[PDB]
Amino acid sequence: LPLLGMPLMLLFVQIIAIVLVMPMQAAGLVAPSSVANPLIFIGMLLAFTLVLLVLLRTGGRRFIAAFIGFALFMTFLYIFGALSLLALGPTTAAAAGTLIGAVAVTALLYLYPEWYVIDILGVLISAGVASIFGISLEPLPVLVLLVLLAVYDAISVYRTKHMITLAERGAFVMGMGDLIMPSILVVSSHVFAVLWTLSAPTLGAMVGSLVGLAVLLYFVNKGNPQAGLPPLNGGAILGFLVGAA
Amino acid sequence: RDWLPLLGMPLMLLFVQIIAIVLVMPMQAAGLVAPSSVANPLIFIGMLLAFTLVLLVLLRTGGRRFIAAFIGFALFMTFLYIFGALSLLALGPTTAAAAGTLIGAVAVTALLYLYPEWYVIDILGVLISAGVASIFGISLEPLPVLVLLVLLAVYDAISVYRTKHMITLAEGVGAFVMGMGDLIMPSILVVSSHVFLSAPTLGAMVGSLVGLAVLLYFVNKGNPQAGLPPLNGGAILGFLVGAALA
Amino acid sequence: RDWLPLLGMPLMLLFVQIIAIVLVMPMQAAGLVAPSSVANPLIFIGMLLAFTLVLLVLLRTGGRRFIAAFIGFALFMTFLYIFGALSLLALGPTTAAAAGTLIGAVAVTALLYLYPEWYVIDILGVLISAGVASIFGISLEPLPVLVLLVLLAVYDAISVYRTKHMITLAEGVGAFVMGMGDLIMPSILVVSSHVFLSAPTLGAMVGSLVGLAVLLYFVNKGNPQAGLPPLNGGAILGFLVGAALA
Amino acid sequence: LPLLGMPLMLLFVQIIAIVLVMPMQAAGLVAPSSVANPLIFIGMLLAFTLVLLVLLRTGGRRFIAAFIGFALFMTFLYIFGALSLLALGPTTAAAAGTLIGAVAVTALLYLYPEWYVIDILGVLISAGVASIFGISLEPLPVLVLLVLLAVYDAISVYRTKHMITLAERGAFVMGMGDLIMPSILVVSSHVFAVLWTLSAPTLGAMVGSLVGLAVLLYFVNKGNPQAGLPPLNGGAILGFLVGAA
Repeated sequence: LPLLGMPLMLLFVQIIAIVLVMPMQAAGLVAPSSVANPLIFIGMLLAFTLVLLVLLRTGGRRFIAAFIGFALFMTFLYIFGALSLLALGPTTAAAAGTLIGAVAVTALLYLYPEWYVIDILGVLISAGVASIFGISLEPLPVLVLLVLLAVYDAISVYRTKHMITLAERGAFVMGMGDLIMPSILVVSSHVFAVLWTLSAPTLGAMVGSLVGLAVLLYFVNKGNPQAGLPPLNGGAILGFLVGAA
Repeated sequence: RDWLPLLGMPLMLLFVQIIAIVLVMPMQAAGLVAPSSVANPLIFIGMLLAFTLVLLVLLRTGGRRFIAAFIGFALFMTFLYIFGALSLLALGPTTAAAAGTLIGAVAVTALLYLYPEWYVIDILGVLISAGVASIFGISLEPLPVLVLLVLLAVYDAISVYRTKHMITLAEGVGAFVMGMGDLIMPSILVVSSHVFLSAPTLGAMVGSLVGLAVLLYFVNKGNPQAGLPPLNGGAILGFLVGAALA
Repeated sequence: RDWLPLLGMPLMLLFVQIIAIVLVMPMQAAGLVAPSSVANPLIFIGMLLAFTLVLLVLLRTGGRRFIAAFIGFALFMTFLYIFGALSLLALGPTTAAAAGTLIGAVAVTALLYLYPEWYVIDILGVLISAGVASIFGISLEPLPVLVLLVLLAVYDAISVYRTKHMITLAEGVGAFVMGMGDLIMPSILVVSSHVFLSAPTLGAMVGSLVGLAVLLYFVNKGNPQAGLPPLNGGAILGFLVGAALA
Repeated sequence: LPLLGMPLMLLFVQIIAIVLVMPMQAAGLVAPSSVANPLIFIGMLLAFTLVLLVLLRTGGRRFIAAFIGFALFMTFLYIFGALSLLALGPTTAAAAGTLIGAVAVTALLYLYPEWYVIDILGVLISAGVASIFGISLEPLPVLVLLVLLAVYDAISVYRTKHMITLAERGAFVMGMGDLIMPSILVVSSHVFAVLWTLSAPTLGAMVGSLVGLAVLLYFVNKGNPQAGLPPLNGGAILGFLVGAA
């Protein structure tokens, strides 16, 4: 049954990312087109992580536990807050309305969950990040970013596999990350000029990603071999280009 | 009866609040502070996280008395601001006032480092705590402070419930900083209310004492509880009671 | 005779210099650089120290392939600048040129990470090295570069003499980075001279080759020596010889 | 014989600090009077050190060895360079003249010395730092700074002594530091209005410091007890106030 579950997880993240697209540009503002944007993005990720880890190596018993709780709280503030209070909206008790909401959620997220809860929250966050970057510019810096990241993945995969043929948390993090990646082409192609059953080529990307994840879960059950991202990234790319022509 | 024992902490509460008010006065005679935005609590919290990160990287990189040095200096400075504020409202801009506070803070900090009388420690803890309380209380207004309080309280209860459950799991299924610090927390709401003999914000002070009562009650019972929600929740209770008055 | 063996390194020298010139050209068609101040070598050195500190804190915080990732990315980017500069002078501002270089750099970096042919490694090392050489050589003028060179050489000889003496004491009384890097150093002086078929700065190139000759001579002898002072001192020798010409 | 040696070391550092005072304000510029200046100074030292150590804990085999070699080279650049080339002066081959000089010295300093050499170089550096801060403002922020630092020292000394009564490089660094401290009152009181045998009260401070060091070396040979700085700092202070009245 979860065999549909994780594709469900994708579909939902994409959907909520689109639903968030409208209220998100009521401010938004992260990063023109510019293909240098993916590079700035990558470097931002590497330095962010490098810092976060040096925070672990300098922490992180109650520190980075809390630190993460806080970052989580902020991003959840933006999710509930900016995206729902402006969608009401806007101001006053609604803003307050969402604070209570986000404090509730992070409190809920912290302590111990129950199966569906973590998945749900992850879906929310994921849709958030997806929406943000997808909005933060167009389907071509995004195309290059995707193919870059994916190619990195496949290479590190083959490499660390070939590095074998001799002789917990980060999983959920990385999971969310792949959940996020194609959604960026879906939002960022919704920010593009057709509009059948609400934006035809973004649909194309979306289905292409759903089949991508299908193929991935298949090879995943075939045994070991799966170059992580290049299925969903590149396949969502194929679906997008298929839905644009 | 059970008076003299363990009343010293509600004593310390009242005292810190009082000295926080009395410090509300002189601290504006040279500004300080740091916009009644609800983002202010967030900036507060994050900056606090930076404060701890600094303190920890400082400790792990110690520093046998380098750590003692770094904190001794931090102390010296915060006492400079305390005393400074005192004389600068007192004798005002005069050289003998300022020099008075420098000599004062040198005296006090030196005393604390020279193995004092350690009833003294509680007293100084009260001074410092009242100081911080005054600063942030003078800084921006209730509703942000209210948010800050409720937030922090929630964090606390999460933390306690977590490590306690981690006790109930692991079978088969420096403290003064935290002390005087939580002594500070609701008092900051006590200040940021008289800043917006006293008002109807006595209410917050008594409610905070009653929170502390519930706290030292449960603490003097077997099988402990969370901390903040009695003190904050009770100070908030009293404060909101001090609204239904006027 | 002893031709084909260990000529590949002077080969690599000449090649890197050549490709550094050929890169001198296109890199100004979009600027880059970074004032013929003698403080520039100092800024260079300090920034280099920051570069290493970053690389090390990155390694010790590794990062099994995170480190591989971080450097893979750095590589990818520097290759983007290389290729970029190429097509952007070639086909110019066109989309097919830029996309050409992105695809190019993806191809190259992917190749290098996929366990290539590792004669390939030397070739790419030559590309990169020529790149850096070109950048700083295009950046500011000789006398600062001269200072930089002599400085670095002095540091080197101190370091070698130190650890060698530490060998002679302790009884009873990734290398490619450093390699191609020192391959780079005098070449930067070769660029920053044609930037101020070639000039009388051929002289610096040959003198650098003769330095390398002395180097691979002593290295192929028992009981090693310092490194930089032959390459830099010899490139400088040839360069100053290329002044007594014109 | 070194019984005079280390006082000699002091006298020399003070002298060269004064000799450097003139060419030093040909630019200079570190830190108005302002008694907040000592505090800024202290905090600067604590954060500087904290960083330097985190540089060790993140280094420091060839790194901080070199890093120090560099910092040393720069400060020696300023010493030879700014103080001698302007004292010639100024510009052209003189500036070059001192570069060769400083590269020589740090090169000389690195590798292995010979007794007198390290002392000499230390004296130079010390005079440099002394001159700089002494110039960088007046004898009253300096007075407070001195008495503060000294009182800290005596307290940490008593404390870590009382922490006993139960049951290499940094030495030279700290040595230089105490060599430095009173010289700051001598320079910074030379930047003050009398002028007998060239500034009478700064002489007063200088001798008061020489007797301070005398008393210190005496108690040092008495056995263990010496509250480090409060002899030379506070005693140079007494000498200054004696020479000013």
